[PDB]
Amino acid sequence: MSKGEELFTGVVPILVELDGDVNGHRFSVSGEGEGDATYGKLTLKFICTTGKLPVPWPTLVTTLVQCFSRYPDHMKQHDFFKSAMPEGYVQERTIFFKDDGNYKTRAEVKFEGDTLVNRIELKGIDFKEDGNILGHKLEYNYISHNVYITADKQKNGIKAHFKIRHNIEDGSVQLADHYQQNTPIGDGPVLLPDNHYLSTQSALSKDPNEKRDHMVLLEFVTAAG
Repeated sequence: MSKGEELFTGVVPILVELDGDVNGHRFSVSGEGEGDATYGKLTLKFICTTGKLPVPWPTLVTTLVQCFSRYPDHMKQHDFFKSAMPEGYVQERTIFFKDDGNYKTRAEVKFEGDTLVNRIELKGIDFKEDGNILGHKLEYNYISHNVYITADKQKNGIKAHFKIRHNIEDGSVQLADHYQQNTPIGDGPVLLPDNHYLSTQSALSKDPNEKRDHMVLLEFVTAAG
């Protein structure tokens, strides 16, 4: 039966590495944590190793491992993410921040031995020097959002579309429109997602005992519709 279903049987260790440049501002993120696909649970802590992070943490959330998503039995046949393992998959995205700049990301997610690794490249351009993102106007929070997993037969993978609302201090809201492509790293078999989706629920926090610019992240993700 199933592809790499057995790999996410228990608690998996996660390693995250991001290298990005936004409007010329270089920076690097490293994160360690663990995931429990059984419960769609993820616990991570990210550290900005290049000093102080230039953008807002919240804006990195989506970029910073859907294979940890909990799939209810009746819909396991659409688990594209777990089926690409251990080989992995490449996840690409364009994230447009309404009336602002956008992010371009390239990532590869795969197992390095028993560690699930997310290696990522990020590039930010057209950011208004005095807007929400660059002029840190975003609140340190997150909205339980949904992701519209839509197959893309041709790329042998999938395509996804969704948007994210970021709460602006003023009580308003900054929009982030995601466009994501996903192609399998191996040449192997993968499951093709019927038009489904993911109910997600994040929770960012701080570690008082942490002197470095960082973000604590707790999150549950489940597949529905």
